[PDB]
Amino acid sequence: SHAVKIYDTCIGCTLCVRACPTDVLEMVPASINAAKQVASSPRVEDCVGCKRCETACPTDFLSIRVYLQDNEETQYSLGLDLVDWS
Amino acid sequence: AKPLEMFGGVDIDLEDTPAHWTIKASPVLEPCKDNKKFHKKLKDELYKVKKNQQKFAEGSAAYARFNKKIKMIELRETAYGDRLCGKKDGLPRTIATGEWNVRGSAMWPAAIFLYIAGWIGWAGRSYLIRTNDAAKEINIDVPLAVTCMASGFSWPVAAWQEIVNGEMAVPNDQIHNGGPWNQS
Amino acid sequence: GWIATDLGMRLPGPAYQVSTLEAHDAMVKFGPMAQILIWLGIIEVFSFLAITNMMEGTT
Amino acid sequence: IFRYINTTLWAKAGHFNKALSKGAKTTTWIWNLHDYAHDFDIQQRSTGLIARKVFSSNLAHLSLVFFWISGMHLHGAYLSNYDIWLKDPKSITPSSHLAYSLIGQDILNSYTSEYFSGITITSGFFQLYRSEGIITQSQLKYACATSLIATLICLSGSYLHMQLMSKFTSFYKKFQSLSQDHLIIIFGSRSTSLSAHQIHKMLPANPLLDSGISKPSILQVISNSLSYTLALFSTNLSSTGKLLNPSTRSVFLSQVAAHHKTTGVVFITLGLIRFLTMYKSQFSILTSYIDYHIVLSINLALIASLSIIVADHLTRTPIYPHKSTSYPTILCLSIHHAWLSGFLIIGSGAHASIFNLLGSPTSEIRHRDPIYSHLIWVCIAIGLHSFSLYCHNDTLEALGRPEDIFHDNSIQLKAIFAKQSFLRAELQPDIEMLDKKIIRITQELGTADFIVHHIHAFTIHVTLLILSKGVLYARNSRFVSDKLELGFTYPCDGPGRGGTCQISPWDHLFSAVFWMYNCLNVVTFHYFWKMQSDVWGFVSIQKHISHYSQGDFSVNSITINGWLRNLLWSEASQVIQSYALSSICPYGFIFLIGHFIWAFSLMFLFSGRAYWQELIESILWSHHKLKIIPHIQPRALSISQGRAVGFIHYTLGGIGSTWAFIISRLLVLT
Amino acid sequence: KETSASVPFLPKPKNLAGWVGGETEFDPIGFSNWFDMKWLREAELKHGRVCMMATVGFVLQPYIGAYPGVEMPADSLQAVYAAPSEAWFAFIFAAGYIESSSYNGKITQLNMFEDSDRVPGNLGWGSTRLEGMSKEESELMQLKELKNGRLAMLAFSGMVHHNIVVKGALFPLVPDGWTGPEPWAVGSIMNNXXXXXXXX
Ligand code: CLA
Ligand SMILES: CC(=O)O[C@H]1CC(C)(C)C(=C=C/C(C)=C/C=C/C(C)=C/C=C/C=C(C)/C=C/C=C(C)/C=C/[C@@]23O[C@]2(C)C[C@@H](O)CC3(C)C)[C@](C)(O)C1
Ligand SMILES: CC1=C(C/C=C(\C)CCC[C@H](C)CCC[C@H](C)CCCC(C)C)C(=O)c2ccccc2C1=O
Ligand code: SF4
Ligand code: SF4
Ligand code: SF4
Repeated sequence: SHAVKIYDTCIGCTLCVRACPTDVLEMVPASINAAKQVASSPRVEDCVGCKRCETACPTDFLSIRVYLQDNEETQYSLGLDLVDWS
Repeated sequence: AKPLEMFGGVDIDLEDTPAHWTIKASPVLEPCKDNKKFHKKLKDELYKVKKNQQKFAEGSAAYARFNKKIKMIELRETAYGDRLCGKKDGLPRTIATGEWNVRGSAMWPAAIFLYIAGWIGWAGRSYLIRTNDAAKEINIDVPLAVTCMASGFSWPVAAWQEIVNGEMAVPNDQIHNGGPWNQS
Repeated sequence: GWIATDLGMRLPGPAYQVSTLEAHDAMVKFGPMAQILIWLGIIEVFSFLAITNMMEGTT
Repeated sequence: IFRYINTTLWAKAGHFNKALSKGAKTTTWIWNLHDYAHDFDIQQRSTGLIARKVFSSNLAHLSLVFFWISGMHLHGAYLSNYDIWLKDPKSITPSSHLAYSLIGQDILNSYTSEYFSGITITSGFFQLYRSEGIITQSQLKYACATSLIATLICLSGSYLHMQLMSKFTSFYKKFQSLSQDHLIIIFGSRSTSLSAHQIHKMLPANPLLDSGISKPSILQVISNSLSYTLALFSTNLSSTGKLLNPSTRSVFLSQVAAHHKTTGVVFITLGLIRFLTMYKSQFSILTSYIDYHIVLSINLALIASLSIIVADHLTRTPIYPHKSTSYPTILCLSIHHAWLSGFLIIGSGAHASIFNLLGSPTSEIRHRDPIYSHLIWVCIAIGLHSFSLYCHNDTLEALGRPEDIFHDNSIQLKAIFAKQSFLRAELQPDIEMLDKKIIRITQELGTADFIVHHIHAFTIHVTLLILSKGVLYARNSRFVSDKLELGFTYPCDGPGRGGTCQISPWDHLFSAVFWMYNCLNVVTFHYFWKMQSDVWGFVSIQKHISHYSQGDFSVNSITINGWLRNLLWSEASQVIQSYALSSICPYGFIFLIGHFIWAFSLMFLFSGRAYWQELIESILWSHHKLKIIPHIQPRALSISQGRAVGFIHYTLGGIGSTWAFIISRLLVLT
Repeated sequence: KETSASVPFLPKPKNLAGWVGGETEFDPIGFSNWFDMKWLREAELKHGRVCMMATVGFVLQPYIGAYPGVEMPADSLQAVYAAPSEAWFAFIFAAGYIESSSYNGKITQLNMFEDSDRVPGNLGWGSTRLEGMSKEESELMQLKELKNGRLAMLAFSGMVHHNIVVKGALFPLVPDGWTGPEPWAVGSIMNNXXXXXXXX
């Protein structure tokens, strides 16, 4: 599994949530921006690692950062279809 | 004790006088007009071109063009006579010692190119400074562009006057230094 | 011009002792046709300016 | 109507695409502007504009081709030694191409005739002119004039159709009308027109030249007025192709005229048949393939296949007079059409992928795994078999065990079907020769031919694997389930799932171009070595044959070292030692430049754009230091563009290397 | 919409107010509308003056040249090579000094008229012999200067090209056995096709 971290610079775009193809991200209420909402990654075990969330993030440097961990890959982080690891 | 054999063929000047600092005193080189390899090479050029010429008709235009080529080759032979060539190749050399007063010296082309290259760079920089917009880089303001192009001739003086007066460089704290290397 | 050349009117030069048919090629090889083309080129540059400024309504 | 044809958009670059309307903020904008220039589908406005753009651009390109033809005709009339070539084609090399005497470039022109010096052309235009009964300079003048008039006409038509066609325009969608009129009026009614042209201008002329009257009484006989010669004057019974014309070393032009007449009749009859013939099975294909990209792909594949048929049929089915002996011309005519076949096949695959992404695919995409899997297995099988017979021969020859290799004098793999394929040609049991030169002798196919044909099959199958894998896996895949939303061309989907680089159909074309290039480089080498070794060459009066390569193919082409030594090294002596040699200096220089360009491509092929972006930023620091700010911000090439540039330079450099290598050698030998 | 007095079929060039040729406004291409016409006037005046001096020197050299010790080529074009390098160096040095000092170092189309917008073509040299005409015949004097400058420019061009077509001196106009000019010995594509150099 990868590591998807959300930083304080988030401005509640919701673009990262919409771009995620495996429903890793979600919007949670907060009080650090005018949108009163920040992103969260409660399900990074389903994060394939496509980094579309990073493409969609418009902050100066990404408020959402995906750290690839190749020696950590699970069946969900690899998108295995022909083969089951469970 | 024969420095040629001591050093495996290469020969050393063995003399410490300022008169040998010129390239013309080198024993590797020799004036082209009295070098055997130069004579043989340009004679072979003449022979090959002449042999090609005889293959065509006498009254054809190709014959006249080959005569013109032969004249060009002979003019090249007589023009490179004062140029220095090695005592073993016959190919004339280019002098890159800053001599300023020898045939084939690299000082004159260097000066000419540096002037015109500074001219080009100065014209481009002037246009970029006077058009601080992206729209002016895709749709060139041709009158202003040619104005800067003509104005670039005084670059060796204007550029220095900007260097010393603090109008060319910019302090590092005003442009993006680069990627962060620390924070924690 | 064709009438005058055919009837025998010529410029006082031995280079012009050609028929009207060969006049074009002979004078192209002689040189004056290129110069005539240069002069007609400048006059036609002025004519082109006239057309451009008339069609656009500037004049 | 035409009042909307305004120049106001000429200054406004990038107007056609709404993604470029934000302005040139970065240098990526320039490359995107060039990339979307001909992508009429994604450009602004309705579908009618797409049709107008496509049709008018077709007309403009047709005008461009006509202009190229006109240029060739004018070069032949005013910048060529076509006169002396007409008088003596067996002693004069064709040349309609000079070089100015600048920077010593005069060394490029070589002796072609006693009154002419120039670059030996290998386009075969002189043979085409002679087969077209073109003798006087006036005929070439009027051919050039007609081609220029056609250029102007097609340019004006392209200009007009951008406003003649409207939103209601529908003539392009009438596929029944297009097929019927094309077929009948062009393939039938123009083939018979060319048959008429030949019967009335070639047979009156080409037999006169072959009859030894190159004089032809000037215009007294050559200018038609020869109705006392009969159409089938010198058919000499026999069968078309069994007996060649002994003078010009080609099929008699009367037989060619009869061929064109009969083919026109056949096409007209097929157009009549199409009123009631076999249908209702290709009907799903009929309804599902009415789109620009699908018909473009179909036409590209068809034209490329026709190009390869032309490449194989122009060499040992000699049609043109005095062309079989002109070995550089034969080589060029084969190899150029081979390369065009490969390139247009690749384009057909690309546009199949584009159609799949824009339109809706057909039934074959649902069992795509068995298809693209048995294709994988067959590619592996014929790669581990064809090539390795070369590796086996190489290893056992290096070991000193020649009796264990695959050769004719050893374990031999007989080409059973080809050896039993004496159906083609079926000529008499000997050869044909014109003047110290072999016209055509039957290629005796042995073990080496078997192995190289299997190499060809393997390379073709791998290129097809790449193309069909790109086409079938365009919409979605087990790897990425929404490839349709990603578009046609994309760098990747991200480093996730292990890595998703080069999943797009565009990247599949990117790999397929490399594999097609590798596929027909072997085809070029097989042809270039086989013809020299076993067909082309001198002769001896005692019926003995001395070929150019002295029969190296059957003894050396069984091992990779044989290809390296006897083809890429020994036969490269002409190009490598081509400096200061009048005709072949540019070929040596272009050999060097092709090596440089091919190696230069590797910088784009092996590297990623992030390193170059960081380097560009480092340089931009120095630029900003001296108050030199490019407001079109410098960005490195996009990933797809980096791959495209790498592929283009790779193929261009390699093609130039082969081009120089083959052409210089054939010019020296001839 | 007025028209120019010189070319009556073209629009009257704006930005060409009265400087000299205000009666015959002549700018078909329209450089005055494209460039700072004060710079254009400065360039025209410098060209005219340099060409007056050039015509006088070009005429004088074949006859009353011959500075004591300098060699004499009849063809005035060759006088550059057949002259002492020292005198030529000193002359170019003086010309550069005059060019640099006259404009106070603002010798640049961008910086020529930026703060010292004095007057187009005025250098304060010999102005004591002007302005006594009550600003009316002074304009006529400026007109005469401009007309002489333009005539001198065209005349010097003609003299150079006459010396080239003749390949000799200047004043022996139409020399003996000259029989007309055909001296441009440079090949051309039209020349190549006409003279049958290519083809055949
Ligand atoms: C009839 C032939 C034909 C036609 C009409 C089209 C039409 C189209 N193609 Mg296409 N294609 C073709 C053949 C054709 N192609 C072939 C044979 C191939 C295989 C190589 C391709 C591969 C291909 C790809 C991979 C893509 C297209 C795309 C497109 C679309 C936009 C093209 C564009 O804007 O490029 C603008 C034009 C250029 C950028 C031309 C630049 C010059 C090229 C790239 C380099 C050539 C180098 C030159 C030969 C050597 C230089 C000489 C040297 C000495 C200096 C358009 C629908 C693109 C698309 O999005 O489709 C919807 C796309 O991604 N095509
Ligand atoms: C102390 C102080 O302050 O200084 C004062 C001093 C002073 C005197 C008061 C001043 C002044 C005025 C000056 C210096 C005025 C000089 C004016 C000159 C030299 C004019 C030359 C014109 C040449 C022409 C038209 C050539 C024409 C040539 C032609 C037409 C040639 C015509 C030919 O056909 C002919 C004749 C022959 C053929 O070969 C072809 C060619 C040669 C072309 C100042 C400026 O105020 C400053
Ligand atoms: C070098 C390189 C660059 C940098 C190269 C760039 C930006 C090319 C653009 C440079 C200029 C604009 C090209 C213009 C043409 C040349 C200046 C001259 C070519 C012709 C000469 C022979 C005269 C990338 O951006 C890149 C991106 C992705 C994968 C690989 C690479 C890559 O390899
Ligand atoms: S895209 Fe970036 S800034 Fe926007 S909500 Fe997601 S993490 Fe926050
Ligand atoms: S890398 Fe892809 S899967 Fe993972 S959180 Fe980002 S968008 Fe979702
Ligand atoms: S290396 Fe390049 S192509 Fe591969 S996943 Fe990363 S960005 Fe995409």
